[PDB]
Amino acid sequence: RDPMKLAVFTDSSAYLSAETLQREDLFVLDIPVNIDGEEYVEGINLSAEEFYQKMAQASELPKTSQPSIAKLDEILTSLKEQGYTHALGLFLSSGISGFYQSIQYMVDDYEGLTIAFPDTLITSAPLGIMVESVFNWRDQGDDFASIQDKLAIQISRTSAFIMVDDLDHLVKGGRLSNGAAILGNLLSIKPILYFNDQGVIEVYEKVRTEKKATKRLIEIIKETTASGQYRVIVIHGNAPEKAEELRQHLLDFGLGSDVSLATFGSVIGTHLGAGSIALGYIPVI
Ligand SMILES: CCCCCCCCCCCCCC(=O)O
Ligand code: NA
Repeated sequence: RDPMKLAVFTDSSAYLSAETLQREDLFVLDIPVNIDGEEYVEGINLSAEEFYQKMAQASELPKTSQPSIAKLDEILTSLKEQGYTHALGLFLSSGISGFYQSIQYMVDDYEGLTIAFPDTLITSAPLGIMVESVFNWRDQGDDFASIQDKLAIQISRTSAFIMVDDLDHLVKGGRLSNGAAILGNLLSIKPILYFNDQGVIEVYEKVRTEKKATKRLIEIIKETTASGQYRVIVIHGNAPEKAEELRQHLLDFGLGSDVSLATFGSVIGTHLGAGSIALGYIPVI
């Protein structure tokens, strides 16, 4: 491996594989979720499996907070003092959190520590695979500049396509424009949303029904992944039967172990609400 002494950061909106969660020098900044005046951190005092029902019994909509910039600063200061030479931070999209813009002033603040915080434009399982890939590339002997190049390609060719049971959480949480709600009919319509090339959640297509929207997610992913080898992830929030159906369609298309399943927990589920489904994709670089 390269003789840099590298630290990798992400936040808990990333869906991290068991592989990645074992890796050295990985720092995950937790995102707290306020429910009825109490602060929860998934994996500490909140399990992902209790979240949707807990939210349904809440007296106001839960609210997420940004990853802690104070803890990022303290960790970076510490890593500098312990002789680390490089830090890579892969955080949730600038289009869904002010955290990315807030940390841009820190990049040059730590003498002797080379820092990069590229805008990943994504979250959830694709973000987690970016983190995984960083370690894979390190294991190939890649240095810091080569890792950044490879990340830049992944970022440019990654997105996710999303359908929610109801647009209320997204609009009320602020990550989807207010207009989008009147954009479209009512209960029945199931718009497909995606991460656009600015990392912002945008309406892709207004679909009339859930059954069609399910098919359309598959058809869109067949198109967007046609050039090369991609990881495709079926991601759901309390929608396991729909997720398994989609996974079966992708396996029948031939995706094999390149298709996997993940879940939306408390952080993303606060914004998407229960009953949500997404297909994420990211090239294997
Ligand atoms: C793959 C689909 C992902 C959908 C993401 C919905 C929006 C999540 C925003 C989470 C913000 C957490 C940190 C914050 O509050 O600033
Ligand atoms: Na392909």
